[PDB]
Amino acid sequence: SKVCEISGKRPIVANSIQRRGKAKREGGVGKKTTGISKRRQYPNLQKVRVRVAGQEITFRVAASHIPKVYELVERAKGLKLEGLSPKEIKKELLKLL
Amino acid sequence: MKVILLEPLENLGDVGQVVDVKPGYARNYLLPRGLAVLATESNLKALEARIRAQAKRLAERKAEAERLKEILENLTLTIPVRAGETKIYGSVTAKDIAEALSRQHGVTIDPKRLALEKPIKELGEYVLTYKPHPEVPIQLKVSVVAQ
RNA sequence: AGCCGGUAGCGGGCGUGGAUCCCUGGAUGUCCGAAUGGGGGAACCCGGCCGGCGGGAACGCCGGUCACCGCGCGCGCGGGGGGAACCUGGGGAACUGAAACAUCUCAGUACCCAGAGGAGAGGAAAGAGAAAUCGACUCCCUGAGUAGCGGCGAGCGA
RNA sequence: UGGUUCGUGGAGCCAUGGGGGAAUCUGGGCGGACCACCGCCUAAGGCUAAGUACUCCGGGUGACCGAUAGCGCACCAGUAC
RNA sequence: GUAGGGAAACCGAGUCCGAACAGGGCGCAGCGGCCGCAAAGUCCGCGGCCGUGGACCCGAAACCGGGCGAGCUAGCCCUGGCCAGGGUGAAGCUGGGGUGAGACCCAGUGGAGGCCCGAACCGGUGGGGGAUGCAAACCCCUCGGAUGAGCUGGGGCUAGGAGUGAAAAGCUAACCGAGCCCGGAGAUAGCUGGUUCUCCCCGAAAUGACUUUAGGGUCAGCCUCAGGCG
RNA sequence: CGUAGGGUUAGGCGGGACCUAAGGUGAAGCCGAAAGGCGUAGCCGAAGGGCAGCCGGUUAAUAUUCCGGCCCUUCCCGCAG
RNA sequence: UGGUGUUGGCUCUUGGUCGCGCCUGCGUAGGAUAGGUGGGAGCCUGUGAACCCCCGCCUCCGGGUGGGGGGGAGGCGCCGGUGAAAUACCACCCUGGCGCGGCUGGGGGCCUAACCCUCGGAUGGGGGGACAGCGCUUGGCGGGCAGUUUGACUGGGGCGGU
RNA sequence: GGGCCUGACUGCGAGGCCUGCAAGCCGAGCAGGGGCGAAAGCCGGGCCUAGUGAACCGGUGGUCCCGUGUGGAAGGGCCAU
Ligand SMILES: [Mg+2]
Ligand SMILES: [Mg+2]
Ligand SMILES: [Mg+2]
Ligand SMILES: [Mg+2]
Ligand SMILES: [Mg+2]
Ligand SMILES: [Mg+2]
Ligand SMILES: [Mg+2]
Ligand SMILES: [Mg+2]
Ligand SMILES: [Mg+2]
Ligand SMILES: [Mg+2]
Ligand SMILES: [Mg+2]
Ligand SMILES: [Mg+2]
Ligand SMILES: [Mg+2]
Ligand SMILES: [Mg+2]
Ligand SMILES: [Mg+2]
Ligand SMILES: [Mg+2]
Ligand SMILES: [Mg+2]
Ligand SMILES: [Mg+2]
Ligand SMILES: [Mg+2]
Ligand SMILES: [Mg+2]
Ligand SMILES: [Mg+2]
Ligand SMILES: [Mg+2]
Ligand SMILES: [Mg+2]
Ligand SMILES: [Mg+2]
Ligand SMILES: [Mg+2]
Ligand SMILES: [Mg+2]
Ligand SMILES: [Mg+2]
Ligand SMILES: [Mg+2]
Ligand SMILES: [Mg+2]
Ligand SMILES: [Mg+2]
Ligand SMILES: [Mg+2]
Ligand SMILES: [Mg+2]
Ligand SMILES: [Mg+2]
Ligand SMILES: [Mg+2]
Ligand SMILES: [Mg+2]
Ligand SMILES: [Mg+2]
Ligand SMILES: [Mg+2]
Ligand SMILES: [Mg+2]
Ligand SMILES: [Mg+2]
Ligand SMILES: [Mg+2]
Ligand SMILES: [Mg+2]
Ligand SMILES: [Mg+2]
Ligand SMILES: [Mg+2]
Ligand SMILES: [Mg+2]
Ligand SMILES: [Mg+2]
Ligand SMILES: [Mg+2]
Ligand SMILES: [Mg+2]
Ligand SMILES: [Mg+2]
Ligand SMILES: [Mg+2]
Ligand SMILES: [Mg+2]
Ligand SMILES: [Mg+2]
Ligand SMILES: [Mg+2]
Ligand SMILES: [Mg+2]
Ligand SMILES: [Mg+2]
Ligand SMILES: [Mg+2]
Ligand SMILES: [Mg+2]
Ligand SMILES: [Mg+2]
Ligand SMILES: [Mg+2]
Ligand SMILES: [Mg+2]
Ligand SMILES: [Mg+2]
Ligand SMILES: [Mg+2]
Ligand SMILES: [Mg+2]
Ligand SMILES: [Mg+2]
Ligand SMILES: [Mg+2]
Ligand SMILES: [Mg+2]
Ligand SMILES: [Mg+2]
Ligand SMILES: [Mg+2]
Ligand SMILES: [Mg+2]
Ligand SMILES: [Mg+2]
Ligand SMILES: [Mg+2]
Ligand SMILES: [Mg+2]
Ligand SMILES: [Mg+2]
Ligand SMILES: [Mg+2]
Ligand SMILES: [Mg+2]
Ligand SMILES: [Mg+2]
Ligand SMILES: [Mg+2]
Ligand SMILES: [Mg+2]
Ligand SMILES: [Mg+2]
Ligand SMILES: [Mg+2]
Ligand SMILES: [Mg+2]
Ligand SMILES: [Mg+2]
Ligand SMILES: [Mg+2]
Ligand SMILES: [Mg+2]
Ligand SMILES: [Mg+2]
Ligand SMILES: [Mg+2]
Ligand SMILES: [Mg+2]
Ligand SMILES: [Mg+2]
Ligand SMILES: [Mg+2]
Ligand SMILES: [Mg+2]
Ligand SMILES: [Mg+2]
Ligand SMILES: [Mg+2]
Ligand SMILES: [Mg+2]
Ligand SMILES: [Mg+2]
Ligand SMILES: [Mg+2]
Ligand SMILES: [Mg+2]
Ligand SMILES: [Mg+2]
Ligand SMILES: [Mg+2]
Ligand SMILES: [Mg+2]
Ligand SMILES: [Mg+2]
Ligand SMILES: [Mg+2]
Ligand SMILES: [Mg+2]
Ligand SMILES: [Mg+2]
Ligand SMILES: [Mg+2]
Ligand SMILES: [Mg+2]
Ligand SMILES: [Mg+2]
Ligand SMILES: [Mg+2]
Ligand SMILES: [Mg+2]
Ligand SMILES: [Mg+2]
Ligand SMILES: [Mg+2]
Ligand SMILES: [Mg+2]
Ligand SMILES: [Mg+2]
Ligand SMILES: [Mg+2]
Ligand SMILES: [Mg+2]
Ligand SMILES: [Mg+2]
Ligand SMILES: [Mg+2]
Ligand SMILES: [Mg+2]
Ligand SMILES: [Mg+2]
Ligand SMILES: [Mg+2]
Ligand SMILES: [Mg+2]
Ligand SMILES: [Mg+2]
Ligand SMILES: [Mg+2]
Ligand SMILES: [Mg+2]
Ligand SMILES: [Mg+2]
Ligand SMILES: [Mg+2]
Ligand SMILES: [Mg+2]
Ligand SMILES: [Mg+2]
Ligand SMILES: [Mg+2]
Ligand SMILES: [Mg+2]
Ligand SMILES: [Mg+2]
Ligand SMILES: [Mg+2]
Ligand SMILES: [Mg+2]
Ligand SMILES: [Mg+2]
Ligand SMILES: [Mg+2]
Ligand SMILES: [Mg+2]
Ligand SMILES: [Mg+2]
Ligand SMILES: [Mg+2]
Ligand SMILES: [Mg+2]
Ligand SMILES: [Mg+2]
Ligand SMILES: [Mg+2]
Ligand SMILES: [Mg+2]
Ligand SMILES: [Mg+2]
Ligand SMILES: [Mg+2]
Ligand SMILES: [Mg+2]
Ligand SMILES: [Mg+2]
Ligand SMILES: [Mg+2]
Ligand SMILES: [Mg+2]
Ligand SMILES: [Mg+2]
Ligand SMILES: [Mg+2]
Ligand SMILES: [Mg+2]
Ligand SMILES: [Mg+2]
Ligand SMILES: [Mg+2]
Ligand SMILES: [Mg+2]
Ligand SMILES: [Mg+2]
Ligand SMILES: [Mg+2]
Ligand SMILES: [Mg+2]
Ligand SMILES: [Mg+2]
Ligand SMILES: [Mg+2]
Ligand SMILES: [Mg+2]
Ligand SMILES: [Mg+2]
Ligand SMILES: [Mg+2]
Ligand SMILES: [Mg+2]
Ligand SMILES: [Mg+2]
Ligand SMILES: [Mg+2]
Ligand SMILES: [Mg+2]
Ligand SMILES: [Mg+2]
Ligand SMILES: [Mg+2]
Ligand SMILES: [Mg+2]
Ligand SMILES: [Mg+2]
Ligand SMILES: [Mg+2]
Ligand SMILES: [Mg+2]
Ligand SMILES: [Mg+2]
Ligand SMILES: [Mg+2]
Ligand SMILES: [Mg+2]
Ligand SMILES: [Mg+2]
Ligand SMILES: [Mg+2]
Ligand SMILES: [Mg+2]
Ligand SMILES: [Mg+2]
Ligand SMILES: [Mg+2]
Ligand SMILES: [Mg+2]
Ligand SMILES: [Mg+2]
Ligand SMILES: [Mg+2]
Ligand SMILES: [Mg+2]
Ligand SMILES: [Mg+2]
Ligand SMILES: [Mg+2]
Ligand SMILES: [Mg+2]
Ligand SMILES: [Mg+2]
Ligand SMILES: [Mg+2]
Ligand SMILES: [Mg+2]
Ligand SMILES: [Mg+2]
Ligand SMILES: [Mg+2]
Ligand SMILES: [Mg+2]
Ligand SMILES: [Mg+2]
Ligand SMILES: [Mg+2]
Ligand SMILES: [Mg+2]
Ligand SMILES: [Mg+2]
Ligand SMILES: [Mg+2]
Ligand SMILES: [Mg+2]
Ligand SMILES: [Mg+2]
Ligand SMILES: [Mg+2]
Ligand SMILES: [Mg+2]
Ligand SMILES: [Mg+2]
Ligand SMILES: [Mg+2]
Ligand SMILES: [Mg+2]
Ligand SMILES: [Mg+2]
Ligand SMILES: [Mg+2]
Ligand SMILES: [Mg+2]
Ligand SMILES: [Mg+2]
Ligand SMILES: [Mg+2]
Ligand SMILES: [Mg+2]
Ligand SMILES: [Mg+2]
Repeated sequence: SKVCEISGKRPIVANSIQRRGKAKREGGVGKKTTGISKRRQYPNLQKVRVRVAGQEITFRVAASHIPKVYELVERAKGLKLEGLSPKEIKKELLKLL
Repeated sequence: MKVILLEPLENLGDVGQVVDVKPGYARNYLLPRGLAVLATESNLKALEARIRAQAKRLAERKAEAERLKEILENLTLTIPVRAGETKIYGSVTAKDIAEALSRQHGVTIDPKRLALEKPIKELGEYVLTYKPHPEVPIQLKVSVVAQ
């Protein structure tokens, strides 16, 4: 539940459609919708913890962009990052996007 | 997932080698423990440049020596020693052979590199191997003579 | 050429040396309010630092300064709040209609939220769609209640 | 799942929450399932006047009202209550 | 509008069904003396009626959105306060008795308790009165509790399909089987009501069929107008 | 009740420049489409804690406030120990 | 609640499979047990024959194959017996089975480092542990809640009847 | 009661019955290809009047009508059920 710090993936609203009956393509009379109600589809958010500049940075990121966190860590090497706060490291890291 | 090993690793692979592991393994064990790194294009480049740079300085030593096969192997080091008949009073050491080899014939050598178990104590014609690099073993012909 | 607002009166003044009045710029602008030193039951209360007043150390007053967040190497810049409709975006009903009702309708409307701005949005083809064609987007007319969509119902509608 | 006229339909297109997951022009998307042929177009970065909407505000004009009308208010009204 | 027929391909004064040159469906054809006149059709105005809109006006009970409310009331939380006087007399304790030791018994002391009587205080049993009240729940008489699951001040928290409830669908600001305000909104109302000047001509129906229909509709019958026929 | 004029005097009463209670708010931190919801510290929050004034006189109207008498608190500075 | 992501390491046991080593096939008939279709008219042997004894392994009870040791210059085909197809020898592939391996599905154990909990101490310790949680998806239970439906005629309506 | 047969026709259909609609009903005749009869002729189910169900959605056989740039295909139409 919430937002990928990397991809920006947010929760979206989707309908949940309940149907009944036999498809036409299978020779049935056709499908009848017996309900539509809203629901949400959440991003698959997980925690990735990483050490960068001897500090522990953690990201909330959709599983699809789990590799993008480590790629950020790589691009981090060219950076003067030590001495900074982990809030500060993450900001620099994020800025690399 | 492709990672580059940073160490030899029991039934996985050898240092510098590019292997395929489950992402879990790589992310939560291999990478954090410094044992490997992602086979990114950017650090695949680097491994290649290391393979390249090591292979330069190695084949460059297998040439610094082979060239020193050419200076020696084409001469005799002649050592006059005070001696009587065949047995020498003092002796010729490797430390001597070297300090000899510099004075005449010019070439500087490392005594310790030369394969001479105990100091030579007799006159005659000696063939002594140098080994300035393994695989590149040199033949030093040394004439120890009287007066 | 009168004038000291509505507003006359008492009691006093000003104006051809150009008043009142009108327009523009500027100065002053208690306290509250985003309200931002801190607190708080808005318009009250209580502080730190620098400077000043008083006899002034206690006490009090005056001037300056002190919130938080973001971006950039403590300092700079910026943000915050408002605005009748309009606009985009994120959410999003029901009565009702279907002469009952569930899909459908009402309607992506009402409404909440965020954001902009004098507009906003969109915009320079990974388009259209049959022409060997056109040539960003927006807006009006038309195409057309067509094509279609539809418990092929009610209706919806490029 | 949404968007489109398209309510699962022969359902393409545009968008994307989940999973898998490429290539760099001999690459790719599209022309309504799919295939071939023939064409069109170049995704995954950004900006961009004008023509358009509105009316708190100023002005002009009414086969508009004329104090029970016309704004709730012609008046000290978003007041008294 | 000038061509229709056909699901369509398509043909075309025809075309569709069909083997059909059959049969049928649906279609095709002005006046006067080249002149004028009329006309298909179409445009605009006007009027009647229809569709879509709130669509003749007024009226629900309700539904939904967003807010406002626990200064009333209900529960809980924090901190305070209050409960005259009187009565009964638990445990314990002390002493006496008892016994092997005891249980236990008696006396005194003691002062317990959703104990008793009864003010304040909190209630509200029965009756009478009030009934355009003194009062939108009052008054008098009577009556319940009154150290407790007691009462009460101040400061707080919990709310709308939600709270709260020693439970009555009670209470949540004098009407709660789903609060109030504003909005959707002119909801909908096949129901009730109302529908405004004058004269003149005509003049019904209350049946049939069908109808989640029966006090509502569609068609038909019956009224009226215009044109034609005669 | 209409018009006017007067009238409320504090270091010691009450509250503030003191404390904390429920609760509220809230660095850190957590969460949530937006709005927003939480949250140890801290801060706010009193009719609880803390804190120095009694008796009399006076006005048309104020008085532990003015006056009189007798007492007291804190802060600043100084002197002495 | 299945699948899948987050989600990893080692092992055992089973199942799928491919890659090898392999072994394996018993009708009339034909010596003996003939799996196919070709290459095939010759092969083998100090890389020690005819044959003698002991073990393994399937065992159509006749053997087949795998080993150990003597003997240590011998044996089987082609012909022909021969049947549907025939013999030595090399392949390409089956029936079934075995052991190595890859690649995997299912179970069991263990591990730690994801993830969760916890510890005055926190780049760490301890505990749970790839489970749980959480994402997407599958089917189910579901008046806890929501939206509704619940006919007409009728000597009132209901009940009955229609 | 018996013999032969499948007219328990295909393409139509003048004209009517009934009737608010939609339905329902009767039907001579012509053409195609048949059955029975020597022939006249009869036969488009049953002496008759009940034995039934509009449209929507879908199934199956046929047709080869449409086919989203084009050829196919998907899917539909049409006839029958
Ligand atoms: Mg679903
Ligand atoms: Mg289907
Ligand atoms: Mg089909
Ligand atoms: Mg459907
Ligand atoms: Mg992780
Ligand atoms: Mg994905
Ligand atoms: Mg993935
Ligand atoms: Mg004045
Ligand atoms: Mg005067
Ligand atoms: Mg004057
Ligand atoms: Mg001038
Ligand atoms: Mg000015
Ligand atoms: Mg001032
Ligand atoms: Mg201010
Ligand atoms: Mg302030
Ligand atoms: Mg503040
Ligand atoms: Mg100062
Ligand atoms: Mg002074
Ligand atoms: Mg001073
Ligand atoms: Mg002063
Ligand atoms: Mg100041
Ligand atoms: Mg200041
Ligand atoms: Mg803002
Ligand atoms: Mg703004
Ligand atoms: Mg929107
Ligand atoms: Mg948003
Ligand atoms: Mg939306
Ligand atoms: Mg919106
Ligand atoms: Mg809702
Ligand atoms: Mg509805
Ligand atoms: Mg409505
Ligand atoms: Mg309607
Ligand atoms: Mg309805
Ligand atoms: Mg209705
Ligand atoms: Mg109803
Ligand atoms: Mg409805
Ligand atoms: Mg409507
Ligand atoms: Mg809609
Ligand atoms: Mg609006
Ligand atoms: Mg704004
Ligand atoms: Mg403009
Ligand atoms: Mg613009
Ligand atoms: Mg713009
Ligand atoms: Mg471009
Ligand atoms: Mg047209
Ligand atoms: Mg239809
Ligand atoms: Mg719509
Ligand atoms: Mg999709
Ligand atoms: Mg849709
Ligand atoms: Mg369809
Ligand atoms: Mg589609
Ligand atoms: Mg996606
Ligand atoms: Mg190309
Ligand atoms: Mg390609
Ligand atoms: Mg695409
Ligand atoms: Mg595509
Ligand atoms: Mg395509
Ligand atoms: Mg295209
Ligand atoms: Mg294109
Ligand atoms: Mg833009
Ligand atoms: Mg311009
Ligand atoms: Mg514009
Ligand atoms: Mg304008
Ligand atoms: Mg104006
Ligand atoms: Mg006038
Ligand atoms: Mg008036
Ligand atoms: Mg008025
Ligand atoms: Mg008047
Ligand atoms: Mg006005
Ligand atoms: Mg008025
Ligand atoms: Mg007034
Ligand atoms: Mg005809
Ligand atoms: Mg005709
Ligand atoms: Mg005309
Ligand atoms: Mg009409
Ligand atoms: Mg309307
Ligand atoms: Mg109307
Ligand atoms: Mg009307
Ligand atoms: Mg109404
Ligand atoms: Mg109600
Ligand atoms: Mg309801
Ligand atoms: Mg409801
Ligand atoms: Mg509401
Ligand atoms: Mg609400
Ligand atoms: Mg209360
Ligand atoms: Mg209360
Ligand atoms: Mg207390
Ligand atoms: Mg209390
Ligand atoms: Mg009491
Ligand atoms: Mg007592
Ligand atoms: Mg008592
Ligand atoms: Mg005692
Ligand atoms: Mg005793
Ligand atoms: Mg006693
Ligand atoms: Mg007592
Ligand atoms: Mg006593
Ligand atoms: Mg009692
Ligand atoms: Mg009692
Ligand atoms: Mg009394
Ligand atoms: Mg009292
Ligand atoms: Mg009571
Ligand atoms: Mg009573
Ligand atoms: Mg009585
Ligand atoms: Mg009474
Ligand atoms: Mg009474
Ligand atoms: Mg009475
Ligand atoms: Mg009463
Ligand atoms: Mg009484
Ligand atoms: Mg009594
Ligand atoms: Mg009493
Ligand atoms: Mg009693
Ligand atoms: Mg009691
Ligand atoms: Mg009592
Ligand atoms: Mg008592
Ligand atoms: Mg009691
Ligand atoms: Mg108590
Ligand atoms: Mg209380
Ligand atoms: Mg209170
Ligand atoms: Mg209270
Ligand atoms: Mg509560
Ligand atoms: Mg509440
Ligand atoms: Mg509320
Ligand atoms: Mg409610
Ligand atoms: Mg309910
Ligand atoms: Mg409700
Ligand atoms: Mg409830
Ligand atoms: Mg109670
Ligand atoms: Mg009841
Ligand atoms: Mg109220
Ligand atoms: Mg009430
Ligand atoms: Mg209700
Ligand atoms: Mg109420
Ligand atoms: Mg409102
Ligand atoms: Mg509406
Ligand atoms: Mg309306
Ligand atoms: Mg209704
Ligand atoms: Mg009227
Ligand atoms: Mg008459
Ligand atoms: Mg009748
Ligand atoms: Mg009738
Ligand atoms: Mg009938
Ligand atoms: Mg009918
Ligand atoms: Mg009715
Ligand atoms: Mg009629
Ligand atoms: Mg008549
Ligand atoms: Mg006439
Ligand atoms: Mg007075
Ligand atoms: Mg004093
Ligand atoms: Mg005090
Ligand atoms: Mg101070
Ligand atoms: Mg305070
Ligand atoms: Mg405090
Ligand atoms: Mg909060
Ligand atoms: Mg707290
Ligand atoms: Mg403080
Ligand atoms: Mg206090
Ligand atoms: Mg106190
Ligand atoms: Mg004080
Ligand atoms: Mg005193
Ligand atoms: Mg007084
Ligand atoms: Mg006074
Ligand atoms: Mg005094
Ligand atoms: Mg001193
Ligand atoms: Mg599930
Ligand atoms: Mg898993
Ligand atoms: Mg374990
Ligand atoms: Mg462990
Ligand atoms: Mg662990
Ligand atoms: Mg364990
Ligand atoms: Mg799991
Ligand atoms: Mg999570
Ligand atoms: Mg699934
Ligand atoms: Mg499900
Ligand atoms: Mg229900
Ligand atoms: Mg159920
Ligand atoms: Mg409804
Ligand atoms: Mg029902
Ligand atoms: Mg029903
Ligand atoms: Mg009901
Ligand atoms: Mg029903
Ligand atoms: Mg009835
Ligand atoms: Mg009856
Ligand atoms: Mg009746
Ligand atoms: Mg009757
Ligand atoms: Mg009767
Ligand atoms: Mg009757
Ligand atoms: Mg019945
Ligand atoms: Mg009957
Ligand atoms: Mg015959
Ligand atoms: Mg006829
Ligand atoms: Mg008829
Ligand atoms: Mg015949
Ligand atoms: Mg014939
Ligand atoms: Mg014959
Ligand atoms: Mg006939
Ligand atoms: Mg019969
Ligand atoms: Mg019959
Ligand atoms: Mg239908
Ligand atoms: Mg129907
Ligand atoms: Mg159909
Ligand atoms: Mg095509
Ligand atoms: Mg064709
Ligand atoms: Mg196409
Ligand atoms: Mg082809
Ligand atoms: Mg074709
Ligand atoms: Mg074909
Ligand atoms: Mg077909
Ligand atoms: Mg077909
Ligand atoms: Mg048909
Ligand atoms: Mg036919």
